Amino acid sequence: WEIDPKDLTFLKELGTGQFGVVKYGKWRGQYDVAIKMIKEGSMSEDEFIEEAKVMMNLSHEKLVQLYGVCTKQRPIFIITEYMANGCLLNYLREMRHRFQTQQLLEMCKDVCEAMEYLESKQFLHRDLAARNCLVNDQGVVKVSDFGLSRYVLDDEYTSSVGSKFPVRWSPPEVLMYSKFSSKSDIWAFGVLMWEIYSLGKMPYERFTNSETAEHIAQGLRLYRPHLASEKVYTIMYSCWHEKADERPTFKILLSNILDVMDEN
Ligand SMILES: Cc1c(NC(=O)c2ccc(C(C)(C)C)cc2)cccc1-c1cn(C)c(=O)c(Nc2ccc(C(=O)N3CCOCC3)cc2)n1
Repeated sequence: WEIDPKDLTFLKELGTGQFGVVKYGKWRGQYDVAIKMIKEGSMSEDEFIEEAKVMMNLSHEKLVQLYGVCTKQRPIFIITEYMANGCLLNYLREMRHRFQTQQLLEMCKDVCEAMEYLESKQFLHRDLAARNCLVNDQGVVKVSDFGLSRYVLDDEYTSSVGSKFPVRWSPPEVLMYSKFSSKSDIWAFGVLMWEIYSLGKMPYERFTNSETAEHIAQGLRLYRPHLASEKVYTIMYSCWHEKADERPTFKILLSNILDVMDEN
């Protein structure tokens, strides 16, 4: 969907991301949207435009929808669903003292539903983390910016030794071989559950990226957050098998989470 930029009203600055400026606005004076203004040089644009239909056709209640693009001008725009509560990582830290454990599990379920959908579509997120989940006005968590890491033009982000590469969310085979698969998203999802249950702490805080890489390659795993039951920790820990083929699918994780909910 090529959106007519005349149909967009910019209303508020939402900050800056790895493509530059993002704004809150309305489409046809009614629907809230977020608008990424793709900073020139920041994205592999012809690759993106060439491949974006698959990403727009991803449709699920727990994905932050890509509604369309504006490509007949520069900078190009990516128009998405608007999420009033911003990123999950901040939401966790801001409301840290208010969450009940049932709500944390619900958040895990939301993310797991989105990822099971993506898995079913053989579509990789590649940068799953609380910072890449957003929260709407009703506390529903949704997965954002799935697939976009592929188009990033920034050596600090694209190199596994870059300062921006999501090392703390990456399995050994990504760190060593750049081998992304369903099972590297699984690993990241485990780390995301850990961010949720730790109420937004940084994974491997006080370790550098390279120290993190070194020690996880040797078997170091994130400790159980105080708020995680042993059953919940078992679920997140299952995502961290050194060998990719020993990790669960998102279908299995979803069943695991639903079982805990029913037990609860
Ligand atoms: C996704 C995003 C980025 N980041 C990126 O664009 C980005 C680009 C590429 C990547 C890859 C690395 C994966 C390629 C990652 C991220 C940067 C800035 C804003 C948003 C964003 C988006 N949406 C769709 C919202 O609904 C929303 N909503 C907000 C709502 C509220 C607030 C806010 O200021 N709040 C929250 C409520 O309490 C008051 C303070 C902030 C944002 N904020």
